Amino acid sequence: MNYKELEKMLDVIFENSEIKEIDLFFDPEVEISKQEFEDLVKNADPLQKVVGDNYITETFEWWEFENQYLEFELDYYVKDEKIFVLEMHFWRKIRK
Amino acid sequence: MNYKELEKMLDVIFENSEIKEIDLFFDPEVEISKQEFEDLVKNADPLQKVVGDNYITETFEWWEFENQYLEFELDYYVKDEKIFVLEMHFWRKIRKLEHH
Repeated sequence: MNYKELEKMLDVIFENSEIKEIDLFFDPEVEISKQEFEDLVKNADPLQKVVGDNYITETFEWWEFENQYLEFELDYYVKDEKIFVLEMHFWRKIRK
Repeated sequence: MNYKELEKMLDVIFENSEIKEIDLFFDPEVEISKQEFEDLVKNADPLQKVVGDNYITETFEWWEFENQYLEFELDYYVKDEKIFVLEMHFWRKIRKLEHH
């Protein structure tokens, strides 16, 4: 699965506000380049990064409208100059 | 959310075998016509349909290759001849040969 196919999924998640929550699990892990990862979280606000034993979990958010943000979390690890994505999660949340 | 957008998401799930599981929750519910629904499950094998008090849960599967299948389940309810989808789940499952 190339980053381009992932971008097609992201278009659907971002562009349809009725998607309250979506969870994606990959097996094998999806491989993307350093640039694609920075492109992936382009214009997002980095929230938390947790260096786990086996993988890193990072959270980001994009403002959508009003006080509603699209939150994004992924588990991944780094090897031989590539990012291996275990899973992705998006949820629309209202900030207090 | 238009049926084309839903169809766009399915094309990705179908064409990328690395997608082991996908869970989608809608709020508000996504409304599709009965024709769109049948088009959605065009070549799938119906596996189960459960009519509960508040919504229907229907499950389908498509054979992919060998003993590997793509399972699809959704919760929906019917009003004025239209289908309101609450949630969808997809998962790739291996149906193993069993019992000695």
